[PDB]
Amino acid sequence: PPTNPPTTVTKPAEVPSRIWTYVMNADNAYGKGGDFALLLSAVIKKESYFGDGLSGSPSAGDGLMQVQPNTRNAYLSQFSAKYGHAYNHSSEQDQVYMGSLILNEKIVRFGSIYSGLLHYNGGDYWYPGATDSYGRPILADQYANTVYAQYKSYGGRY
Repeated sequence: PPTNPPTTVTKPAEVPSRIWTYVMNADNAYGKGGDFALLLSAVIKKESYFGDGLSGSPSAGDGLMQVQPNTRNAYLSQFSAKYGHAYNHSSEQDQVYMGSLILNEKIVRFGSIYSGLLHYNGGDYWYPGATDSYGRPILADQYANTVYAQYKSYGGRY
């Protein structure tokens, strides 16, 4: 279906339309021409399953991009400065805005998509065999591999 303008990135079929709108808004905030939306779609698929994959997880309450309470707290002032309003955890749009701010930070700071993803999953000090607060194995390398491949499969250009 032809768009005005022609550059409009097409939603992957498997990405729910509510999620697409969240990630497009985030993409707009970072001027990424729709490419970041594709990356964010891949991340959200892995983290939650667009919200469907959280039931029974001990970190279910962390929402769509699985930002831990202490991390959300650390980034409150920066979120407000970037987006113009206080972070509201009950808002799925905000959850995505917060996660995407953190992910953008990692990508910019470490200099690549792959490192952004690895560090988004494991933090800045990840090692093989590392463990999160709940005692779950953090497979940061596999995460980066999976999510990057998914981003590419979605038609990511970088």
